[PDB]
Amino acid sequence: QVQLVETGGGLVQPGGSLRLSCAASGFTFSSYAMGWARQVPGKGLEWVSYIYSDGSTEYQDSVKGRFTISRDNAKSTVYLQMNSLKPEDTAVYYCATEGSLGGWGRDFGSWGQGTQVTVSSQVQLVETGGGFVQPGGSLRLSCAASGVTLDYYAIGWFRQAPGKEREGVSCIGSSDGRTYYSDSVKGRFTISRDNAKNTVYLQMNSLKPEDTAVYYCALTVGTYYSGNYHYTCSDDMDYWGKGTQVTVSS
Amino acid sequence: NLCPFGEVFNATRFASVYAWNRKRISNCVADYSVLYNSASFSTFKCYGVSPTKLNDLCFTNVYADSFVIRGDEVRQIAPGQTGKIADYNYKLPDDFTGCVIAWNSNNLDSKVGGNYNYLYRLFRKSNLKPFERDISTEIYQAGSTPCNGVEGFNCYFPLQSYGFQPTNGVGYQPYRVVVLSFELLHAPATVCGPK
Ligand SMILES: *[C@@H]1O[C@H](CO)[C@@H](O)[C@H](O)[C@H]1NC(C)=O
Repeated sequence: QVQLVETGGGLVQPGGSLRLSCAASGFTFSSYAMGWARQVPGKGLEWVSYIYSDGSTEYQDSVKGRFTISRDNAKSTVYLQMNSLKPEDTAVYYCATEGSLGGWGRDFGSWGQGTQVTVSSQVQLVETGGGFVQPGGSLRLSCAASGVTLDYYAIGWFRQAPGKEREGVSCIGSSDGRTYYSDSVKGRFTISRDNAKNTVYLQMNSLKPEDTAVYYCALTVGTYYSGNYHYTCSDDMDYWGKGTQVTVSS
Repeated sequence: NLCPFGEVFNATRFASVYAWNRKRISNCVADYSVLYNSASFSTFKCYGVSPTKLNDLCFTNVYADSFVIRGDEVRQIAPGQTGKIADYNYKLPDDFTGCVIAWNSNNLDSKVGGNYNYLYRLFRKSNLKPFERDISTEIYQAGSTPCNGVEGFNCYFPLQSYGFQPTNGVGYQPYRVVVLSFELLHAPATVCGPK
């Protein structure tokens, strides 16, 4: 919905000046206020400037006077001018909008990509094994996960059939491999984890024509509570794969 | 007799949003200017009051609710909002009078590999009432079949870990949130600004 694009980052010598441009889309830019913040690696995020829809501006004390913030409604853009930069300003700067119109005070609702400024001196899921299988046959789908860093996570298999909304099929937890199957697939589909790598295998047995669908493999973070690990595979999932078509026909 | 705002903002630990902590603040002098005149808070929204004049106000009591959530949901901590946080974890009333203050805490509350000790409620049969707290952990019936207390395909554990990791995008980083509610009751004020 709301998209913010930031440009102007680069390398600047001490005492130089810089201009950063932030452009917004997907919402009424004129009515909403704007803000600029900075994050130093290893330190918490801090706000540097803010500007209201009515023209009121707020500047942080340690950067007051040196920093300037302006807005142009014609291009729906905000310009941030830096003068007399110092090594303490090396950080990633982010552009933010108001989350809600109501209320009084500066708000950072949405966060953009941000741009890094310095002073000189992902999880991917791949599904394989789809295709055409005769009725009553067997198949083996494989989901390969790359870039996974979470110690504990849940991997689920979902399917979307023609004329039907996407529905869950199976779920597995990484810590113990507990297996959850849907009512319509219990006793036929067998999901397992790979002992050596982070690959999940799904064996299809006693396939039926209604099983024809696009199958996806997805991954989310697990839950820890009361010294036990719980894994949930619901509609809302952290990541989603491309999926593969499986067709059960003569 | 300063109000113990340090104990709340600089707290040794922060609570999970599903189990958000409340501290009552009363019978003290509150200096909000130290709060507003800083760079520490990403968000400082107020409803029914002006931030510039908070030290001019007198209240019977202040309630301080505090918790951790993801950044992208901080906008939901406002009157008239919807979403998993407002609906199932912490709900502000339409006529809320008070301030919501939030700041990125990735440097304090994240760990490599994920902090699973912060939870939020992912499933609930109905929305929370304003200032309601639900700490139950009953299995959620997502389908037509009764769960009988057994976790399974359509039977979900109701809480979900955020799993904050330092490499997340800023929108997915943890933010600490404190909501100060200013109670206005027909009685003498006991928490006023500096004279
Ligand atoms: C906590 O202490 C730090 C010390 O640098 C201060 O900057 C911060 O504002 C304090 N937070 C509060 C309001 O307790």
